[PDB]
Amino acid sequence: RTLQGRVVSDKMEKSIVVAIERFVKHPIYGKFIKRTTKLHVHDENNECGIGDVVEIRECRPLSKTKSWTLVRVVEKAVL
Amino acid sequence: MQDPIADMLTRIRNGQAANKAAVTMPSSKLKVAIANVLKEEGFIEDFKVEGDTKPELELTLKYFQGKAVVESIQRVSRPGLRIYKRKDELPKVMAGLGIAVVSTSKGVMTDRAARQAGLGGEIICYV
Amino acid sequence: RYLGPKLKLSRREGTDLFLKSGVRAIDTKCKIEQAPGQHGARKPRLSDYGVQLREKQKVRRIYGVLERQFRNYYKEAARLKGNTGENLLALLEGRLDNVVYRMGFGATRAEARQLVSHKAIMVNGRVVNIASYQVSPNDVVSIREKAKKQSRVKAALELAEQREKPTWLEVDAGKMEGTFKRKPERSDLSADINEHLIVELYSK
Amino acid sequence: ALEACPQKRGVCTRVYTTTPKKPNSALRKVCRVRLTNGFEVTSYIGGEGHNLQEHSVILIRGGRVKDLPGVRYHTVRGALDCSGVKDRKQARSKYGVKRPK
Amino acid sequence: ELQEKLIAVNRVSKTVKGGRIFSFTALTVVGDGNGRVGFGYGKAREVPAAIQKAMEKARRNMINVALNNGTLQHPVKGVHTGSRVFMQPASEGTGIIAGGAMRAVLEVAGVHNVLAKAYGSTNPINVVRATIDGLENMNSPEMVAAKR
RNA sequence: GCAGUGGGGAAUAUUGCACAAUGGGCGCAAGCCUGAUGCAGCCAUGCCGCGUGUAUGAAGAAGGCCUUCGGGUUGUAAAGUACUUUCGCGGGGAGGAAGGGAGCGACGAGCUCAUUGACGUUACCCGCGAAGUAGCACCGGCUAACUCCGUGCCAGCAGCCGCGGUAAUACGGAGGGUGCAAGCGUUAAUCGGAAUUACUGGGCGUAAAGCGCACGCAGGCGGUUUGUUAAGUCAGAUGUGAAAUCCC
RNA sequence: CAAACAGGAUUAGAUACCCUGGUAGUCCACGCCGUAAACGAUGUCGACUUGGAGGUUGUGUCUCGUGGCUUCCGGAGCUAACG
Repeated sequence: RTLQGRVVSDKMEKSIVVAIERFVKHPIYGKFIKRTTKLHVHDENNECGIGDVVEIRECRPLSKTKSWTLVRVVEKAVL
Repeated sequence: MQDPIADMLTRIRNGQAANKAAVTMPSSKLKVAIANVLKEEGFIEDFKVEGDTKPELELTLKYFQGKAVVESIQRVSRPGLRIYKRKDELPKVMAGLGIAVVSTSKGVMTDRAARQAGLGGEIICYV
Repeated sequence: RYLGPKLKLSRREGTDLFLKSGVRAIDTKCKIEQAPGQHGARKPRLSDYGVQLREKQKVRRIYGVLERQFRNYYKEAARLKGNTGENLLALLEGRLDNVVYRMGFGATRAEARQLVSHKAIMVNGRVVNIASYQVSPNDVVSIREKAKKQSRVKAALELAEQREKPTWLEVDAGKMEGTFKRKPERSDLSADINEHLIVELYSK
Repeated sequence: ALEACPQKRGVCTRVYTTTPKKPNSALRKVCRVRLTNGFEVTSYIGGEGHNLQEHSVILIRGGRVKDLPGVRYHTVRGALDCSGVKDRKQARSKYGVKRPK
Repeated sequence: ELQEKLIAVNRVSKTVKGGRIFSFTALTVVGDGNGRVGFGYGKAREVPAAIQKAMEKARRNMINVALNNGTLQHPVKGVHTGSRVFMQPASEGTGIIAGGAMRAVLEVAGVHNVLAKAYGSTNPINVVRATIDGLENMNSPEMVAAKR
């Protein structure tokens, strides 16, 4: 699966957390609600920096918290 | 504005109340598409693109003794809460007398026109 | 069933229901045309609920059926298509005990119910002893070959001669048989009932 | 009744008499009962006469006595120690009275 | 000819300098059954006097309901005072489903089938007024066409 | 654990019959094991079916009741006549179940033939055949169904409004009547009406209801034209959406 | 000037009203609180819907037109009624 998000942190090495956000209708009201999730994606090349809107795909579990890897960078920067 | 379609609709509702010959409303393809059904259905004489520099839609309203051609007209689908109806969901305004304009992939059409084509969409408003 | 003085029910309902000697000048409704009791004289005061109640009452009393099945049959006829009122009588008129009565095998519905229970009546050959049996069109209702001798049916069928039968029916006094042509419409039936009133009562 | 139970047993604490309210006047027979529910409420004693002592122990039905504010329950006669009314030729269903020969 | 239906009658009492003077009110519905309706509500010191006076008033104010196959031309929602009445055409076999107030007015109206319901105030006097008003606003495609 | 005992509670059962049938474990098989299950018992706890009779029978018994005592009412209702004849008795007596073995064939495939059953001697069929239990609740209004007597704010009734202090259809009895019927009532518990949280369906100056004001974070929302993407949204196809249930 | 309070009166009693005194307080500086029929008891912005009359302020071809502000009367309409 592919997920789009922002690089909210590049503190760790080879590890970048992507803040993916989505919009879903409320099961009762139906009005769209905002929901986000942080995913620790792998980045061996430490190519992606903070502010980068990258794509994320499911991959072989690098660690317990990391099960995703950086595929491609959408845009350059957006702080 | 926030909901141009509602504005236009209101500007005609308030214009007819004062029995004005014509009324202006900021142009927009969607608006024109709507005005098209209003003229064909017989709610308005017609319309015309006006404006020296700013595109407007001069709506020529018409009236009759006793009742006004457009007795009622209100937007049911608003930006705050959009509404969508299926082919069988299309409600009949005043058992046929009145009609409703829906926006489908086939284009803007009335209940009967949409019912015939066999498709549903966003219920723009009721007249 | 009810089982008791039927000649009193006729007075209460106001109309003359055919329970037995309704033909004779005895039927109390001929002597005193007022409901039973020490108050059948004083002027009665009926309400909207009263007219609907007494209405279905006489209806059910005619066929002499319980209030349960009567209600059950009502629900059914109300489910199927077509005017409920019409269908109603159709079902009740479909009862075996009722058919037998219409055919003349029995003096009354009560006696007809007995004949059925006594296995003295057959349907398309096989015998049926259930008064609640629903007779469909094209079904032949004749007397039992063994019962063909009992004086009771002998006298009943004898009086049947020359007597006309309903359009939805057709009997053969000779063979002592009967056939259910079709479901009787409200036009065929001449009951002192106002189907429009009985349907309102159950509305509630 | 606590456990939403139709009835509830209990032991009488005292079988005294009470006087109706403003509009009525009499010596209605009541009795404080310590139900198994853990509550000590007052119940009315229907009938013209009863045989409830201190260790009566009777079942409670539940019913408010308009005249006696506080009495929200009625004692079931014909059960436990509460003997059914004597010579009750009428509504024997209540007061628990066997039909005489 | 015209058939009358007694909707409802009220005792109606009032305090006056001298005591209580009773006056009975009565709602009557006059109709032939082929499209004409008539509502009447007159008072009188005597019940029958009010009933008759009512029938006379009912026949004086009649409406020509444009019936179509035992039904109406289109749904309507008339709102009299705090009372509200809604009407909706229906296929045959449905029957006149509505309160005693509206039905009685619809039966004589000639209506054979219709779906209705009472909203807001349930006042019998205000609902009958709302019903008749709704029967007036009723229009047919012929009228609308010739109207436009 | 099954049945059962004692204790608890308003209250819930035979320490019964049986493996042949179906299914299961082991065995090549024969066969062994199997209170799994198939049944019977107890209890109107519920549901459905049936019976306590059918036809006849006085301008109209007796008795009770009412009376302007003229009479009226309970009534064709009972008695009585005729007919059928649930129980009970006699006889017959069920479906629910083939192989192992033996003969032919190479004791293989295949074919052929023989022996054996709980509930039951019950269901059901035939014959005989006696009229052969009914009760409970309610009758002021909502609720359909009335009088007389007793009592007398006393005794008592009561879901709410109330009723009773000497004429009470709401107290008790009786006659009568209504409802239902081996059932009938009572008590407890669940549902909507409530558009009284109102998404469909609501309100806030005085009936309950704008926070005292400002600034401002997050969040929510956002003007006109064009292009790309197209995540939301919409469309086609396909996979999934167990059985049963519900609907026809 | 005036709670509390000191006395004199009134009264059935007056630990009120009336009359004579009178402390805190009321006044100033600094510190404290956060409430109120903090009421038009109806928050801000934009668009739309007859006019008449009085007033403050700018402009205009100024016995009148036009923009902003402050009142009153009122079309349609709104409100249970008042408005």
